[PDB]
Amino acid sequence: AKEIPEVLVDPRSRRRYVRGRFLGKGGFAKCFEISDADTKEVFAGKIVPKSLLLKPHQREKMSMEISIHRSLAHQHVVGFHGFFEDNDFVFVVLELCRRRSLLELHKRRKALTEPEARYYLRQIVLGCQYLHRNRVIHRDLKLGNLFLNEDLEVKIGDFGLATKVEYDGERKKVLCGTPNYIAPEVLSKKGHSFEVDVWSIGCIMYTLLVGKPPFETSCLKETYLRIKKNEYSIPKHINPVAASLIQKMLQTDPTARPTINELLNDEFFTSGYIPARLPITCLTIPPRFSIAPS
Ligand SMILES: COc1cc(C(=O)NC2CCN(C)CC2)ccc1Nc1ncc2c(n1)N(C1CCCC1)CC(F)(F)C(=O)N2C
Ligand SMILES: [Zn+2]
Repeated sequence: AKEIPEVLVDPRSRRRYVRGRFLGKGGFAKCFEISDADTKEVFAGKIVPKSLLLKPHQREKMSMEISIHRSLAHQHVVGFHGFFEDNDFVFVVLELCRRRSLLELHKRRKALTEPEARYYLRQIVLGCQYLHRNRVIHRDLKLGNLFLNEDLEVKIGDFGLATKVEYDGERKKVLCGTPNYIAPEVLSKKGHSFEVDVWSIGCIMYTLLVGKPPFETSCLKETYLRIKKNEYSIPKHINPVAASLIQKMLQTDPTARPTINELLNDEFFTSGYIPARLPITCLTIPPRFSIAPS
């Protein structure tokens, strides 16, 4: 039958974890609230069964996710706190992001107010900067991969398609899997690089402001065509300041998009209100950002 242990023991560090509430199925994995029985400290447990890792291929991707994620630590990247295995499962101990992800927030709120976007996008961009500085391309940035903590801060996660750039000006040919906001130079298949993540962010931005993905069609393959044909509309009701930024990020030619270190310098940010923090109410009710209470 092959079920998951009630206590998850790491024989290496002698840390023991108590399998808490079930959070969901993040792909090949099942995810649980897990607490260290010593410090009582609470984490998210990514538990993936080895039965689904039978092929060395599926297996190397898991190892790469780990290898990459463990090397990273930044305010806007999901805290990676450890990993281990028994005979049947792989356990990964990650930062518990209690306010879920921008996906759930998007599904409750749809389109966001401009400062909220600015707020989030800034954080997305920063984490991503950290990644690119470390020669890491996420390659699968989407609302579901942008996790929110207690303070509504963005924590980039799931490095399942992440990759290290091993030398200057490398062009990665293969992408093993299918992202949401997948870049046109991936499908054009003459290589791809960092500018893929920028593209993704272009689509994230659009989505946050418009309330829907920029391409989203019935067919997946349908959606794939208009990506490489560059075919999307920006609604009238969207401010030009924002729309320009989006247009700059959603260019088919990768080398036209801004680098990650360029973005926060865009008019959209530099001449717009970026909140210092968000109210919790922002998960349900659009904030107006008043200047004084009553
Ligand atoms: C208490 O907090 C949560 C609550 C719920 C929550 O309320 N879930 C409800 C969903 C609907 N069911 C019916 C009830 C629980 C969901 C997620 C939480 N938190 C969380 N933190 C971190 C991660 C994460 N989640 N990821 C998500 C992806 C999808 C399934 C977990 C998986 C992950 F792999 F651990 C990961 O990498 N990260 C970065
Ligand atoms: Zn593959």
